[PDB]
Formats: sequence, C-alpha cells, structure tokens
Amino acid sequence: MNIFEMLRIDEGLRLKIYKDTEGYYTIGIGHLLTKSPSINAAKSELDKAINAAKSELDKAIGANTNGVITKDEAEKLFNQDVDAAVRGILRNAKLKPVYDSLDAVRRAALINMVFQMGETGVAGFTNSLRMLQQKRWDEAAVNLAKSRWYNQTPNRAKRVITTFRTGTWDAYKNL
Repeated sequence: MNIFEMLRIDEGLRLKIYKDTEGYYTIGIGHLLTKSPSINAAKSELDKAINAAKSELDKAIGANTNGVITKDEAEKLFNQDVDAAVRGILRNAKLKPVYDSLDAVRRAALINMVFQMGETGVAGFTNSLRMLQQKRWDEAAVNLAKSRWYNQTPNRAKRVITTFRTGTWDAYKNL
C-alpha cells in the first residue's frame, strides 16, 4: 500500500464526468472540475455548468474530450493531483510541521485528507493537527470524527482516521 493505491481506493475511477457528494463535477480518480448548480437551478444553468466542467476537463487534458477520458489520462491527472497535494502541504505553514513530524503511513493519511478537502480545509483542523503532532493518536481520532468531513463521508473518514490512529494500512487491506 502507498498513497496512490490508498487514494485509488477512496476516490475510485470513473471515465466519464460525474457529480460527487459535495455537488462537484468530477472525473477520473477524484479530479475535481467545477461546482454544479442546484437540483432546481434552471434548465439552462444546468447545461452551462456541464459545458463549464467539460471546458475545465479539456483544458486539463489538452484535448477535446467531451467529458470522457481514458484510464491513462485519469492516471495522468491523478499523478499531477497527488503531487500538487504534497506540494501544498509542504508550502503550508500549519501542515508542514505536522507532516514532517509523522511517519510514512500517517503522512499518507494527511495527504489523503488534503487531496479530498484541499490544503486550507485541512489546515483548519487546528486541534486535530496539534494532537497528531503530539502523537496523541486516540485523541486525534476522536477529534477528527467531530466534523462535517466525517458526517458526509464516514466510511472513508473512518479509514483515514484509523490510519492516523494505528500507523498501519489495516483499514485498506482487502480493499
């Protein structure tokens, strides 16, 4: 197991644009494109938002994709996105010290969170980050669960939290 295999499990692989639970048009392995409108929001708005997502996809791929990509293309966006997530952690004054303090498995758990919620979002878990830096694993696990993050994607959150708790890949075995 490594960060790529871990995120591949949590994000899945879809070759056509889809909407994730947070209302974002997404494709590949968790590659976010743009935000979608309301289930109501006009018949027009809907189509505009769809083309806006396709526009973002084409720009990212450098081709006229019409919302469909190949596995190789999804993996290319994925490599870029993982690198970007790590790069962001390293450039963030709050995340870097925690990241540097962690072992390799726990570092993957933090990259996973950043990949899902973005750098500023994770930098906001001030109390959990402190508990992680103090190696207070169980307390960090309890604090991390008291979040919209956990309530919205509990099964994934539980795997990430278990990884921080144990420092092992147990939550991802048989997956």
